[PDB]
Amino acid sequence: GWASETAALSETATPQIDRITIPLHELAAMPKASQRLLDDSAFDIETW
Amino acid sequence: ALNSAVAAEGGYLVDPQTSETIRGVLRSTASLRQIASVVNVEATSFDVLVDKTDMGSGWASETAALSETATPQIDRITIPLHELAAMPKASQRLLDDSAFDIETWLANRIADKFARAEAAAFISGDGVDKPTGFLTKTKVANGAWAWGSLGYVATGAAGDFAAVNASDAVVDLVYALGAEYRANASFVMNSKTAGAVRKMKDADGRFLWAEPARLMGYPVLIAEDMPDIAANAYAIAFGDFGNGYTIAERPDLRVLRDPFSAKPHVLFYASKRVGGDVSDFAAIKLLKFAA
Amino acid sequence: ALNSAVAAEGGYLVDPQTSETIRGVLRSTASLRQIASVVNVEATSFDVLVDKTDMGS
Repeated sequence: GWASETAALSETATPQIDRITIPLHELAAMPKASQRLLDDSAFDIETW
Repeated sequence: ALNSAVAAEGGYLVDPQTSETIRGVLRSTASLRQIASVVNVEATSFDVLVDKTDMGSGWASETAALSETATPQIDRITIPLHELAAMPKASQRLLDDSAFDIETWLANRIADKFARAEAAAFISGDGVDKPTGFLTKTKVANGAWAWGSLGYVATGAAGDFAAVNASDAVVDLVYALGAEYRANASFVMNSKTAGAVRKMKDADGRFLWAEPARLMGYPVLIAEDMPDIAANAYAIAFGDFGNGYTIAERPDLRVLRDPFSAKPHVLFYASKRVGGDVSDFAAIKLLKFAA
Repeated sequence: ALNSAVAAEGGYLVDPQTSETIRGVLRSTASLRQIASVVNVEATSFDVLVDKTDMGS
């Protein structure tokens, strides 16, 4: 603030630091493919 | 564009020209420093060494077996060299926007106050944290004069000078001082004592005493810190302060500006340190008004 | 030597600056001279000779 010609000029204020956390979770998927329908199938399911 | 008197019709184009230097009341400077013994000393104290006595001469015979003669005993006097400090507070917004030189004026106005505050200590100051003036030196009647004391001559009447033979207490004070100290000696009075001296007039109304304002031919230092003519006061002193009084000082003024204590101000802290008391007690006589 | 706020203190010796040149409100300079015909005439008056009509054929 404007100090003015005469004043004590006390301590004003300081930005209060706040911390935001990005917990970094994981994204998972487990397609359960049978073994039969994996080698007797003409389509490559393991790459599909 | 018209007359410079009325404001709107061209009166705003004037700008009063201010002073060159910021003047001030010209206060007393007769400080006894210019007549006493000022010695630069960068220490905690000054220790003078005097010879309170003298030797003995023989006038030896042709066959006399010369004996040992006297030898002057020696006195040491310690000038404590106290300090004098003043701390004026000037705003920082002022110092910036103040076309004069406020710092140089503050140091020049302080050095005027110090040269004036130490003039009181050299005359009537006591011993605590300040030089002892020659008035606090156990004044003893003259004739019964010892070394550790200042002599004085009495006037007669208590309130003022003698009732009948006035102006004899002044002349015998002169000739009670020693022909070698009177060579360069001077009275010390205040403004209202030197006035009461000039008002002294003979039996016909004419002044009996005939810019430096000397008295009986000897100079007069018009102090402002000696006592005036009271019931039992020492209003007039006279002596060779060139040898009687010694001043010890550091010939500078240490100013420490402090922008930190008072934050929007600067708070100049200046302090020179000076001390001094009488070193030759035989060289200062006094005029007590008691009896 | 105190603050420059009250008069009988540092407040007397401040002396504001004064805007080295005196300015004024700005007025338009378009004067019809940059379209009209300006003729330097050192006389009591100027005449012009025109042809209010034309010839015949």
